[PDB]
Amino acid sequence: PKMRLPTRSDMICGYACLKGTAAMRNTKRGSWYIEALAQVFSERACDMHVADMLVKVNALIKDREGYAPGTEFHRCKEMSEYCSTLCRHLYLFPGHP
Amino acid sequence: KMRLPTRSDMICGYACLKGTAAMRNTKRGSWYIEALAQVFSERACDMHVADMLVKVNALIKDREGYAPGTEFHRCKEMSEYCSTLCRHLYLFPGHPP
Amino acid sequence: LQVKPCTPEFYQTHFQLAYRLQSRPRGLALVLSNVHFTGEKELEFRSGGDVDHSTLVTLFKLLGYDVHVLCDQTAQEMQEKLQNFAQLPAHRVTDSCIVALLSHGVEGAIYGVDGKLLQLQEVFQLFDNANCPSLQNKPKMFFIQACRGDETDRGVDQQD
Amino acid sequence: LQVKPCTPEFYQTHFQLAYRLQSRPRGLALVLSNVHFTGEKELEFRSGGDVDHSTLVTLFKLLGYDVHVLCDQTAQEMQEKLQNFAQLPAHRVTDSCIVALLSHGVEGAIYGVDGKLLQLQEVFQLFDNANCPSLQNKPKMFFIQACRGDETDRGVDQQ
Amino acid sequence: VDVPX
Amino acid sequence: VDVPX
Repeated sequence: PKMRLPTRSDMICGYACLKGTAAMRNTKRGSWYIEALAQVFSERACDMHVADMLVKVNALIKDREGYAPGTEFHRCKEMSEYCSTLCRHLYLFPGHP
Repeated sequence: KMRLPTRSDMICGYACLKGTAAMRNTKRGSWYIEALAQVFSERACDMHVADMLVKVNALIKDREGYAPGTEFHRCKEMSEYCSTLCRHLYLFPGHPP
Repeated sequence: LQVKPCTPEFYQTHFQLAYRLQSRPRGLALVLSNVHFTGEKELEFRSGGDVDHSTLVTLFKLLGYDVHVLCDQTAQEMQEKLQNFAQLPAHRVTDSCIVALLSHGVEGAIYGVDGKLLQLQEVFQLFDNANCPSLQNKPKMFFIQACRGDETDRGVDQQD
Repeated sequence: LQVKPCTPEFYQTHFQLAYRLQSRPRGLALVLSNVHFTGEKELEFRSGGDVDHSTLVTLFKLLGYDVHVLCDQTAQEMQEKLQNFAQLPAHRVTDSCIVALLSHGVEGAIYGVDGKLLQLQEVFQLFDNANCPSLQNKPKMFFIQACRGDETDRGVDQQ
Repeated sequence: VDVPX
Repeated sequence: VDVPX
């Protein structure tokens, strides 16, 4: 009798938007979520775990709003989330040793 | 003047994954609620809720069914959490006095 | 069950990065347990649900919450009293909220004692920024003890 | 883009409570971008997806991942090649995995360029403990840039 | 014993 | 300009 595993575990999944909603994208700069993701990860992978970085990406997305004058999407919002079956901190430890 | 997404700043812990069952001990209670009370009661002092839920995941991942002569014997389960939180959720138990 | 207090030093080094969480009470908590089911669809009495309920009532009290309790509620009762709860004016002077729902369920929905389903999206919406302005920008915790399927996970051996 | 490296001290005081993550490369990464939709159900061309794709490929290389790339794929092509990727033998000697999926979509599924859908459960399943034993116990990250619906979030006023 | 939920 | 995904 060794320790066994659930069928699925040790996953983290980041979604650009919430159930039943749309994710926003700028036609020049790209998606809000990816842009935010790149900024946080590149800046903080060195000292923050991925789940926490994703909370940080949540904060950026909550404060953003659409620029789409004359259209129904002007000032529109989006909210990101993540779901996690991780069982330890996930530090990416960039550039070490 | 800035606006909010429709929904934000939520965290939801689930005893099991989409499509999967949760397991409950007839004397000790549910694996998840048991795991949750233990971790929260020990670690609320120094760990934010999202991180605490990761530790709950760790306990659940390792637990297995006792129910000899059922298909639930040696069965598994995986909890998960989804978060739209935008900062650390520290419960700061006992502060100030 | 005992909750170890955090130190002042911990508070002073973490309060600025966290949600504000200093109100007394820390918030309102609702523990809603269904254990005994009586509808046309038969659902097995949730033995040990009673220990779940005590455990969470104690835990949330110790975490500084004003704990409200509901036992053995129908789907409609659940929807109505979750809505009343979300609409309580006490949420204005607290910093957070906790809802725990304990029952049988299916993917994305939980059963009331009558075997009818309350969709979880509908529950989260009760507490959202549109509908619960009192909790705007405040952390809202949900805990769902319920099945999302009827298949056993036999699990998998660890490879090598 | 520039990735600040972690300090040795940070590694020493954090490695014990974290997933083992020191393999070189850190993992395989896959960035799968659908931008041009040539199919039945008309899906608007994902202008700006080019910058999304470039940013991740760059990001993941700099985080130390071996980056694989697929563009403009059908539902079936996404499924087959996701399975080929999950089954690659490098996963045994790496410490983690990254899959980023960028496309149009609906709740719980994403669109191929053919307007057909791939269910996200089927995708996560390809990397689970039964199907991808070589990633057992290893952190697997997924990032999904895709709509999960059609209705605009109009937003709400802050009281 | 353990049972499903 | 911002468009839906």
